Amino acid sequence: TRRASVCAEAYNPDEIIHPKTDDQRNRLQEACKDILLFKNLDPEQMSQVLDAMFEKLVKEGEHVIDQGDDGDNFYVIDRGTFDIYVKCDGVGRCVGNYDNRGSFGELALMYNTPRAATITATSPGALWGLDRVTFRRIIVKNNAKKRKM
Amino acid sequence: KGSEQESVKEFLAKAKEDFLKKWETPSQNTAQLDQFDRIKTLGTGSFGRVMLVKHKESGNHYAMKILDKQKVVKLKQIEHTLNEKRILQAVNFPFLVKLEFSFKDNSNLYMVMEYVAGGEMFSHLRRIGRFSEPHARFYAAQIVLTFEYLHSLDLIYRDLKPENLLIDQQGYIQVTDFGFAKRVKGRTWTLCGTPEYLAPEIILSKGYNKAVDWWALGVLIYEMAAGYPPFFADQPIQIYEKIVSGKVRFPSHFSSDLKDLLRNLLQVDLTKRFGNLKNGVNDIKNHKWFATTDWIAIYQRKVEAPFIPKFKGPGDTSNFDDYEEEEIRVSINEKCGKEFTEF
Ligand SMILES: Nc1ncnc2c1ncn2[C@@H]1O[C@H](COP(=O)(O)OP(=O)(O)NP(=O)(O)O)[C@@H](O)[C@H]1O
Ligand SMILES: [Mn+2]
Ligand SMILES: [Mn+2]
Repeated sequence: TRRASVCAEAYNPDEIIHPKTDDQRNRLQEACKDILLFKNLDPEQMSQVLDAMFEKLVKEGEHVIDQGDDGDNFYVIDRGTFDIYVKCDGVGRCVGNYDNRGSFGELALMYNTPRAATITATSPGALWGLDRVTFRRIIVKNNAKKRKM
Repeated sequence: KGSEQESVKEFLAKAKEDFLKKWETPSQNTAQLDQFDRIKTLGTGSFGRVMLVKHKESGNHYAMKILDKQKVVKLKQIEHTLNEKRILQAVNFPFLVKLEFSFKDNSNLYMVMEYVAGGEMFSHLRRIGRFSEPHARFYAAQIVLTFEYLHSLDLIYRDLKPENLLIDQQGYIQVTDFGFAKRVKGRTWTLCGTPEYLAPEIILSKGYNKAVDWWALGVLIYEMAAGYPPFFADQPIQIYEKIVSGKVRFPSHFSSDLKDLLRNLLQVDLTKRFGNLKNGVNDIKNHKWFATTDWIAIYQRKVEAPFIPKFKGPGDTSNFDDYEEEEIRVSINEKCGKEFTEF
């Protein structure tokens, strides 16, 4: 099928701390170790990104993300159970259950695209979120200082 | 030798002068909606679609791209859209689609381009499966010359892909979709393009330059010769993971020269990537894969095209897929006027 273009928000640099315990930071870093955009960050960028991630407390039955909505946040599970279902041609189907661990919304860190699924908390829970724009500003501002050529 | 065939020094110098002059002096409302009969949709996009139209007075056919202003604002593409029109109206090259007219009304922005009836290279590539290396080389040479031209003007194209390359009646390429084209003298940062064609530096927000276009050419050549892109997966993240790794696998039928060219274009380290070294584009023009390329004949469009789309006459859209049609409605209230004044 023909491939559509993608485009994120512009930010020409050339032209934010959410307190966390040492334990919380370590667990969070360990959960993003396999995330593409994180694996490629320099140590200082990682530290700044981890500081920017905010806590998102959720109540049972609460919808973390609704399929089709605009996506601007990436989430990593800290605790709690979540359900994952996708509506296909009108047919709602469960695609699994989260159990206190996991991550989702990774693509939101690059550009906005409709959420591919709805994720609802099936019990009290907590997640760590990261805004795409906040993330980009951090990485770009830091990389803008690097000499090139 | 390849680079010694044609002398482009003074040509690029004059082309730059002409571009700068036109870039600073775009025309506004050089036509209006009621001067065209809308015939059929040739393709659709996020802001609207491109329709085949007939200029009522001259009878000539054109391709009109319609962009819904409110949608452009919502998707935060105001700057890109203004750049698209301002740059396209200022460039001139044998392989670039020509912008004939442009205008706007209460609801949309309109770019009337010359109609390229041959269809997207994408459709032909998907139907044929894969192009022979000579066939792929014919198209590649045209892109090489086009980027040499665009880059000399300090422009970056940013969306090279078969879907944006149209085949004209002589079988030559006509680059369309300047949606992401931008004047860049140092480096830029917007994450944009098409997934399969994004260079590693774009994906990772490292800041980038014209080298991303050369990377995209590597992706294009590979796709043309293999029938599929070098980095592919059913999900975007997986595509990006493969791109960043850069590990590429070549079909067994790829010639040694092709593989070498591709290893140099698909170089993850932009400082070692062909097109971005000391000799710039000459490294590509001089590569063994292009040894049999007559760059002059390509530019003058004298080489016999390995493939020519079928044509009946003006208005023929058989080379394009069918799309759901819809009447163009123009609001009675001006939408987003302030943001698009320059258009
Ligand atoms: N001058 C032209 N002549 C004929 N067909 C054209 C012309 N320009 C564009 N098209 C067709 O219309 C389609 C849409 O135009 P395009 O400029 O690529 O839309 P877009 O919204 O920018 N697409 P994209 O950003 O890649 O997702 C193209 O893929 C071609 O099939
Ligand atoms: Mn396009
Ligand atoms: Mn586009």
